[PDB]
Amino acid sequence: HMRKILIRGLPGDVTNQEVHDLLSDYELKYCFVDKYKGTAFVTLLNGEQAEAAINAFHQSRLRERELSVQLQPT
Amino acid sequence: EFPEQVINQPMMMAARQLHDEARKWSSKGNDIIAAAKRMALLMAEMSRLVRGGSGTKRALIQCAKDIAKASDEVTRLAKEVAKQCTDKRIRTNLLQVCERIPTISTQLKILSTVKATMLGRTNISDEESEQATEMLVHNAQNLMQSVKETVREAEAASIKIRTDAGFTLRWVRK
Repeated sequence: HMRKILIRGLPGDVTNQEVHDLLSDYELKYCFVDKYKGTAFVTLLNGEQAEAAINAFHQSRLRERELSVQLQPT
Repeated sequence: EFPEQVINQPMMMAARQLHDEARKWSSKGNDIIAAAKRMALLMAEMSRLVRGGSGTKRALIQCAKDIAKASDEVTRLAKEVAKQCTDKRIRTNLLQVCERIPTISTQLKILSTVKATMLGRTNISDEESEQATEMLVHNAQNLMQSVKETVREAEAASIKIRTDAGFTLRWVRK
């Protein structure tokens, strides 16, 4: 489907860099980190990138925090 | 810039109260303010984690550790400021308020551990679990209060400096 994913469960003191580092293997077109909510709104190059990102990064740990990567709720 | 109002109201309240005191200032050249802002952001994550149910165990633990890291730096810097202060009145109040920080932050790691293991449990009593959570909130309230009291007496003690050569934090209002 789309190329927008939304990440939940990020650390309290997460930085934009950390998100970009996280998905260092993809082409970020958009990236908005909500520090008060620990949720990021990334936009990838295409459908496939959003898929691989979800698959690599849903349920992984970022500094001891379990991440939930999924297609931006449409 | 935290916003109005599935968390823990009183932790978020405490998180926000610290946030507002530190957003009063620019972070540039003031690590006390940078750290304070961080703690507040990790406190907010905590009220969220405090509902978590599970998967929150590991996080809840890490988070509390993170926080203690941030306080250790508020303390460390608060001390360098106090070491530069030439006002016994102030140098005193500063040391007083920043001594408890480490302690409170340690109670916080301990309380969060009990809370973490309690998460998931079905056998644990009703009274036991809401009490675990209320000691957390209590400790969090006081940790935040302490950090914000520092920052204000750190700012006061930035006024009379022994040498402009020694340490200095930048106090510039936003």
